[PDB]
Amino acid sequence: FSAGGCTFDDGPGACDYHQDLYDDFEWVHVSAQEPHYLPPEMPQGSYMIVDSSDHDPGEKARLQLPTMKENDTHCIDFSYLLYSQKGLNPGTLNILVRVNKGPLANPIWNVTGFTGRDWLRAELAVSTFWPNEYQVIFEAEVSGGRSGYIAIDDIQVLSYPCDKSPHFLRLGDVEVNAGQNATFQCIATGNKLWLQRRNGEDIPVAQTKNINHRRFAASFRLQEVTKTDQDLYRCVTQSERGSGVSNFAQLIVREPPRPIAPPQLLGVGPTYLLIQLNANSIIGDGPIILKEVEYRMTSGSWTETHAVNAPTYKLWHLDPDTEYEIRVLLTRPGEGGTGLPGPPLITRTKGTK
Amino acid sequence: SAGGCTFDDGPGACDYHQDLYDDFEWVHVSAQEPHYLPPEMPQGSYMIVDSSDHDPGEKARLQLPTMKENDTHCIDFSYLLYSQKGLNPGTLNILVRVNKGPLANPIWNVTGFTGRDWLRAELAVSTFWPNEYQVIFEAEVSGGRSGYIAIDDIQVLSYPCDKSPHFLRLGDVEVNAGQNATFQCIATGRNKLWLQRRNGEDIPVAQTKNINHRRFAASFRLQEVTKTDQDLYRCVTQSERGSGVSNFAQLIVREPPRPIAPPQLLGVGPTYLLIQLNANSIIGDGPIILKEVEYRMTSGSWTETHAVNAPTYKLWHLDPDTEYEIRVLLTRPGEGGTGLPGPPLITRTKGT
Ligand SMILES: *[C@@H]1O[C@H](CO)[C@@H](O[C@@H]2O[C@H](CO)[C@@H](O[C@@H]3O[C@H](CO)[C@@H](O)[C@H](O[C@H]4O[C@H](CO)[C@@H](O)[C@H](O)[C@@H]4O)[C@@H]3O)[C@H](O)[C@H]2NC(C)=O)[C@H](O)[C@H]1NC(C)=O
Ligand SMILES: *[C@@H]1O[C@H](CO)[C@@H](O[C@@H]2O[C@H](CO)[C@@H](O[C@@H]3O[C@H](CO)[C@@H](O)[C@H](O)[C@@H]3O)[C@H](O)[C@H]2NC(C)=O)[C@H](O)[C@H]1NC(C)=O
Ligand SMILES: *[C@@H]1O[C@H](CO[C@@H]2O[C@@H](C)[C@@H](O)[C@@H](O)[C@@H]2O)[C@@H](O[C@@H]2O[C@H](CO)[C@@H](O)[C@H](O)[C@H]2NC(C)=O)[C@H](O)[C@H]1NC(C)=O
Ligand SMILES: *[C@@H]1O[C@H](CO)[C@@H](O[C@@H]2O[C@H](CO)[C@@H](O)[C@H](O)[C@H]2NC(C)=O)[C@H](O)[C@H]1NC(C)=O
Ligand SMILES: *[C@@H]1O[C@H](CO)[C@@H](O)[C@H](O)[C@H]1NC(C)=O
Ligand SMILES: *[C@@H]1O[C@H](CO)[C@@H](O)[C@H](O)[C@H]1NC(C)=O
Ligand code: NA
Ligand code: NA
Repeated sequence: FSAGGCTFDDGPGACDYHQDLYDDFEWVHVSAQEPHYLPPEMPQGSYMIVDSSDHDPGEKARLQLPTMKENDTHCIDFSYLLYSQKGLNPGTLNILVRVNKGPLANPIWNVTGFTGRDWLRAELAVSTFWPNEYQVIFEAEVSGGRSGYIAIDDIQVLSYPCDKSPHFLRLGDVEVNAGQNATFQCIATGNKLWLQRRNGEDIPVAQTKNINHRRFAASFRLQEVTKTDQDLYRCVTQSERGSGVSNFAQLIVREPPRPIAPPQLLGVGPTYLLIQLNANSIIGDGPIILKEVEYRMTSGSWTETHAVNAPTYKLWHLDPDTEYEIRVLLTRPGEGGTGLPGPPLITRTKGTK
Repeated sequence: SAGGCTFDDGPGACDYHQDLYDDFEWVHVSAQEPHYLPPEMPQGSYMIVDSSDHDPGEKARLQLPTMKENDTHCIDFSYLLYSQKGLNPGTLNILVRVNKGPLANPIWNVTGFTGRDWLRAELAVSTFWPNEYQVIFEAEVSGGRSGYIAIDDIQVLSYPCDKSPHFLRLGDVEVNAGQNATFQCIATGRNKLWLQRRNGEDIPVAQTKNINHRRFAASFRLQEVTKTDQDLYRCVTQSERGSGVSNFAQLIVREPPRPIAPPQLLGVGPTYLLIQLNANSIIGDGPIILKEVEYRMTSGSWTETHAVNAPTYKLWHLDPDTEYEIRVLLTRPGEGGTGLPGPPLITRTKGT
């Protein structure tokens, strides 16, 4: 099987597991060939432990697994327990999946409260693959008050069967123009289900379908999206048997284009205007799929709009000594891709003299 | 401006020429020769066609010099069709040839006996520099082989030019194939009105409305346009007082893109497929604004479609020993710009 698991018989370092000294406190290695100081109900062997007695409420210890950069589907099994001699809640065991050494995001699997003196088994299935990479982090958040122990053991990276957790298919990237509604659709083989933003709030389910005996679907709707919503999003589902985690798909938000500069007059007669559009410099996003000129008489009740694919445009059979307003509209792909009218050129034709 | 003619010194002095592939020539009448024509015919110097000397349908063409002007202008001319016995001498056609290209159908014609007096008409052509046009006076002989067609007093005027309507600029139109297209013309003035195809049939009006006290609008619909319809179109309006003619606007028909070849399999496992899209080769028209991969289980209860902007794509957590169909969709701008799905790759995952 792939590397990255650990039994802790030789300690965490032999498994390339590391702890940052700037976290509140360290996970402690429990080992055979060491004096048994723990309560006798606690399991024998070698594993990792956190003791709430030595610490204040909310202090966190984090054990960081080596980076995983695999091509084939795989899963991670681990054992955990939360124990107190008098049944207290020792805290929460959080599991974080950090992608591409970036933001940690919120936990994708957690258990809180007393479980017992026996090991419980859980499975992680993360749809993160080469060339992308991820770290699993085991986070213990302590309740305080000498409330017992949080412990983990027997980490294994497996290629089969990997059937204790649901599996997400590939989540596609989404691109929309600003102000348009966006939707992420997740498909999973195989209780709680949500869409996780890389650095932001978690989005609740809008819709769910059971599309097959083996496969179901869930939809997440983001309304009137804004350039600040541009981030990576991934689906997460959790059960007591384990969690499934999808790939971080990207939301791209595009701004409909409009020109920076107004049109300019290149030439004019009594009945014609020759105009330079100046539409090459814009605010917003390309590609420009349609460039339109609208022109109006300043007294006019109506406006004439033409598609133009040239730097210059010419208008004719105009009235002499008449003042016109000319604007350019720019269009990019998709709904809402037509921008706001550009800044106007206001000029007039020559007179009858 | 120059380009008119009184015909006092003849057609050659005005740079008026006749087409060598014409059936016969216009004849110059001069005051300098004895008036051999019927005395009812007007005196002076002008151009004439005698239907008696010719067979039915023989055509004579007198071609004016090229006009490449800026600013509104118009062409006035005098005409008559005369017979001693009131017979129909034929048809006087006026053709406006743009950019030395195809002549297209007449934009003004009169047929039948008019009388012995000159009648006056005006042309307004919205073709301007850098584009150019020729006016052609065409005489088609009636086949009753009797009477005369005559023209006189050609004048190019910049003002007032108020006997014929003037079209504003007609914009080019671009649509994807199978979509409906519309040309809209705006004209000044108060009649017969149509959209003229340069090398093709003339299209009748779909709708007409009043947008202003001085200007009116007309709309022409072409349904389910096809690459055969890609041509230049111009608006023409005609009255007994004259004609107005717009610029030759272009209809562009685009083909929605689709790939030539199906996707190919680069790699496969029990639960994944790695696919090469092969979408760089297409039959439609660019630009490609959206490239999509769709994949489905052959049981086809559901279909998954992803936007992909890379030569290769990977699908994962598929079921082992199950068959998948994968297609690539390409999209270009505008309504109907989504092409038909590409050729499918049909393959299955391994079994382990
Ligand atoms: C066990 O795991 C679950 C799943 O991760 C976890 O639930 C999540 O908890 C976090 C908090 O740790 C939630 O995130 C917050 O949600 C509230 C609304 O309920 C927001 O007000 C918060 O906003 C903060 O962050 C913003 C970042 O942009 C700031 O702008 C803002 O000002 C706030 O600082 C924050 O988004 C998250 O929504 C839930 N998700 C779910 C699905 O429940 C749970 O907490 C874990 N349990 C333990 C004990 O750790
Ligand atoms: C006077 O001018 C008008 C306008 O140009 C002429 O009408 C046009 O005549 C042509 C034929 O010369 C028509 O084209 C034909 O259309 C039919 C279908 O209608 C098609 O079957 C033929 O193959 C050909 O394409 C054209 O449609 C028609 N346009 C209009 C608006 O009527 C008219 O013929 C001229 N009269 C004379 C005596 O020259
Ligand atoms: C994951 O795959 C990448 C890409 O390699 C391709 O997939 C492999 C399964 C195999 O079929 C290769 O022939 C393919 O080209 C691996 O990246 C390559 O790794 C090899 C060996 O270390 C190296 O020589 C190449 O330079 C790497 N890059 C490329 C573009 O081939 C990667 O190592 C694989 N990782 C795991 C954990 O399997
Ligand atoms: C119509 O206007 C254009 C723009 O001025 C004219 O084009 C120029 O004409 C002059 C001669 O008058 C040349 O020296 C220039 O080389 C032409 N090009 C440009 C870009 O200036 C055109 O001649 C005008 N024609 C009429 C009949 O008015
Ligand atoms: C988004 O969806 C809501 C649903 O009520 C709708 O009112 C709104 O107009 C939608 N906006 C866009 C841009 O589609
Ligand atoms: C085109 O117009 C016809 C009516 O002439 C209509 O039936 C058809 O649906 C239209 N097609 C499109 C694509 O608008
Ligand atoms: Na162990
Ligand atoms: Na004369």
